[PDB]
Amino acid sequence: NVTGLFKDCSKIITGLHPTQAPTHLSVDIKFKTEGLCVDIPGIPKDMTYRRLISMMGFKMNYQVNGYPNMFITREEAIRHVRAWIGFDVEGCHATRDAVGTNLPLQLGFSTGVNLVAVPTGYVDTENNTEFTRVNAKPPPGDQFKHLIPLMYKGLPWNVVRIKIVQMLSDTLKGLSDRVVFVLWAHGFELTSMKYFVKIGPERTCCLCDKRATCFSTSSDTYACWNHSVGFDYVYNPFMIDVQQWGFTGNLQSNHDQHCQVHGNAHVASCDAIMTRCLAVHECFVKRVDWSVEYPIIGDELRVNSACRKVQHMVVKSALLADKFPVLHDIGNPKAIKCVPQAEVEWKFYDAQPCSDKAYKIEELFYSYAIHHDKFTDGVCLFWNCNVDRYPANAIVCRFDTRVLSNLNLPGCDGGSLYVNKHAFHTPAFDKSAFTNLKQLPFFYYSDSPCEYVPLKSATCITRCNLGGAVCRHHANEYRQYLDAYNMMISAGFSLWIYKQFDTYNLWNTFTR
Amino acid sequence: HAGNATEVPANSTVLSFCAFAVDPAKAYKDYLASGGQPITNCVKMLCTHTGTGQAITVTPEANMDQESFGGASCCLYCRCHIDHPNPKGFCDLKGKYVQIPTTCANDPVGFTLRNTVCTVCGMWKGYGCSCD
Ligand SMILES: [Zn+2]
Ligand SMILES: [Zn+2]
Ligand SMILES: [Zn+2]
Repeated sequence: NVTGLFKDCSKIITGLHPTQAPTHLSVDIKFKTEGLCVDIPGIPKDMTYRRLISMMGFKMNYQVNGYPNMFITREEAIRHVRAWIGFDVEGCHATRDAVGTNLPLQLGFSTGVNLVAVPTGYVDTENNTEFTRVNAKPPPGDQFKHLIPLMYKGLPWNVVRIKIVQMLSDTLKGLSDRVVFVLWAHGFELTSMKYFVKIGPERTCCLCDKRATCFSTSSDTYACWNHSVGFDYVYNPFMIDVQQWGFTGNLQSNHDQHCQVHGNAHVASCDAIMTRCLAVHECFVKRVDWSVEYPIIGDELRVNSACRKVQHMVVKSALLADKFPVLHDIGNPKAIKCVPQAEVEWKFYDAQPCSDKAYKIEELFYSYAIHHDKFTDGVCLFWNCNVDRYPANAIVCRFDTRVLSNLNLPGCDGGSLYVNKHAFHTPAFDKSAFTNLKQLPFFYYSDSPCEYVPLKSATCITRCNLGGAVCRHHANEYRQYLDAYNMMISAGFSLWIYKQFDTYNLWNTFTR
Repeated sequence: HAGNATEVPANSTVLSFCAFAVDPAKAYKDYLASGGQPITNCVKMLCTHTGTGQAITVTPEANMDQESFGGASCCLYCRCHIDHPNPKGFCDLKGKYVQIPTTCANDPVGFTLRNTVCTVCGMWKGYGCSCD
């Protein structure tokens, strides 16, 4: 039929002289005959005019050979969290000189940021199209009266777009090489992007080699997130419309079903935050996908080897110390033993029992409410398997969500998405889950064979420590373990263990 | 909602792409090479077809060989409601009529991007120039 894109919102009651008209449909009926237009010199062209043009109605379906597609699949959105940034814009209505289109007023991001803009819009004139201030008003309702003060204050689009580039740059420069705007109803937000997004074939950053994420109109050049300073436009963005996945009611509804922290003020950024929150829940709270792998953005390899070295020492030692008959490995989707050479019966449990070797894992979602009396025999292992209250007979490792890093991103409730290798949604650290446990003190244990300045320590439990044996081999191994242990402590991980754990059970293997 | 509309869902995609592009000219050309259909809904003139061959004229001046169009509608930058590359920035085709070879009048907008006007005779180089 006819589109809404570029709707002339002007209160003018005539047409646009065949010469000043941009389209056939915009020409005044006074020059239209038998399907064509005709130059009637007695009806002269307009010397001057100003017609507000609606920029609502963009459709970005293009499939052009060298150009990236702005909208992405749910798969890519997940593949590239980090890059996710929530985006919601509150507008205002065109009103005196024109009417029938919305202008950006408050731009909200899933950072805490709210940028207020001068209501500007696109005006077609007799010579060119001008980008200028447009008369506007906040939407009619009562819940929109908070936008009345914002019709004053605010600032120039000159600025607002630089601020956006800067804001995104700071947020994303150590996380991704792109940006993915996370949208609820993409219409108006895509319109707002016209005001600060340019697109084209992929490019790379001046100086750097990374992907260009920004563009300077000032001097036709491109930038990554680390060099984009003074750059005014976002260059190739990506975006995802969350509601299009398949949702019931409004944003407020679906979000609050899965979250009690992000309170909704009527302000733009809250809707942005909530939008992201919801998307995270539908991809990361809906349990872990181990086939999706994420790249190293920094110092992950050192944390992971520390985590395993410690995991091994602690579980190895507790099994020798208290001679448990059974080890209940809760939270292991694979069939991998952290102490593969132990005599104990090793049972595996998980909510996502990997299909490839499904037979070795009992499907289970642990709840204290349910299983508090079920795993009585032996010891339970919860190494980054975050539950409700933990059972007294347990060895536990839990990530403190409050620790900031490039790996720890915001998530549901009060928790977070720890994205090391693979993405792990971790529920907020709750002190009372460890009621039944003891915080695990530092120790080192080795029953291995033995071999500028040496050190003595009481925490080194080794056959060569009964008074002077800095045993060069196990001096090193101790000092390395010590570093690994401290790595993971300061990396945010917390260790707890059954109260009966006693290092004399370990010393006793040597006092004999 | 008010307003008196402007465009046809045909141009809706083509235009969104060039509006957002860094280089609209390049974008449009690439778009067409990628199989997209050229911008339509232009201002085509009912004309005697007896006028001077000149490209940019005050009133319609088509030949039997040409068609006459309402200049602004043949200008990519006017159709996208974006900035013009004229450093001063006033469109050279708005408020005038544009003469386009019937053989090339399939794509008015592209035709004006792709071609150039002779400063001496006022006719398109290659499409009606008597110099050289
Ligand atoms: Zn939330
Ligand atoms: Zn133009
Ligand atoms: Zn000539």
